[PDB]
Amino acid sequence: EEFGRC
Amino acid sequence: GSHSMRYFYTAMSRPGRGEPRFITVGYVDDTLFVRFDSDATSPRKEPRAPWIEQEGPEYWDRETQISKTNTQCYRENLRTALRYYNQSEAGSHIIQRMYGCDVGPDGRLLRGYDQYAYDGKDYIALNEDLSSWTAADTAAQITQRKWEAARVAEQDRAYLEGLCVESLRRYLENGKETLQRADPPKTHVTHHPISDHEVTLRCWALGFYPAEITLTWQRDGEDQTQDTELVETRPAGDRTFQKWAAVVVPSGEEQRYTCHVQHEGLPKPLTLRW
Amino acid sequence: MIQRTPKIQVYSRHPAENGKSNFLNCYVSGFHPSDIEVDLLKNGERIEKVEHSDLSFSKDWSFYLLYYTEFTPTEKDEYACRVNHVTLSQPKIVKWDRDM
Repeated sequence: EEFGRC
Repeated sequence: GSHSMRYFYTAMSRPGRGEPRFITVGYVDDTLFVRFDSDATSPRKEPRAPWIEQEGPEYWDRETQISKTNTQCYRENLRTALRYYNQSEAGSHIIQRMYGCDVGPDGRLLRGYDQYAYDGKDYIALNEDLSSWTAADTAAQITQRKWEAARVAEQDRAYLEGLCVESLRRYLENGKETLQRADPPKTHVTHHPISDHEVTLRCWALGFYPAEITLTWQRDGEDQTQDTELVETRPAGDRTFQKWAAVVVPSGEEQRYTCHVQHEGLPKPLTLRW
Repeated sequence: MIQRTPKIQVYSRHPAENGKSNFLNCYVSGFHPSDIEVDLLKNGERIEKVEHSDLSFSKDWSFYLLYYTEFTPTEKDEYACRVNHVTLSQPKIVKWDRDM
């Protein structure tokens, strides 16, 4: 699973 | 054994050819399991390994949203990078990101990564402490200041120690038949006379997974580092990898050469000869 | 801008056996930027419907792609991978050598 923070 | 999950973003601006393409590929070890491409007709996180397909629709919606949001974010990041480097909006530029986690056999975080490149050059990387950044230049230092202000390292660390390892642990379990199976190299030596005076001994490792392998030639038990043509480990397309190492050996001297294969699928390093 | 030219390996998924269905792979790697044109050639002619892996990159940020197609190698059929990239003044053609 990704870490969406951007 | 130890495992990695890595997401790789490539955001490629292409002025005059629409908005920057955003691609994400997710790997566990050397297994691509998820992809996203903003140029896909219907951009979505897509399964690329069977064991990720059992993730529910909420997973795919959330991951796709992450990637769509990332597409916008990385287009913004490309604009930002243009500013940071005083670059025109006419050129095509690439932001890459690799992030993710290595876990040990017990599934505990071995280390986290969150590193970024601009135009193929390291830009900023989360240090192994998951708390500080290494900025490659003064532009990346601007990013670093912003991310320190935004506690990005702390957010990364929370992800890397949490969701990263947790999801990777789940993937390793769901994909245990493959992700946790090392396929040893099928190894053999081929012999290719070059001339009357020389033959190529090519030591092949085929069908191995994961990609990590050590393929060396020794002459009289001495590593032939400078005299070995070592091709990059290459995907066979069936999940496995191939590699060969070739030495040019004087005619008749084949038995002085031994190929040595280290691979996690091999209980002990193999020694092969022509 | 610092650019990196593609390494190119042309090879089969399995040891070539004439008459045996196989996969012809063209692995392009080490290149940057990511834009790359890869054709698989059968006797100099572009093989159609060649599939490629999803854009990934190595630790040095250089990209790699696997272009691949099902092929049945024969003795006489020459296969090649034709790669164009911004770093290449003209397309690089690496012939498929079943021994490599």
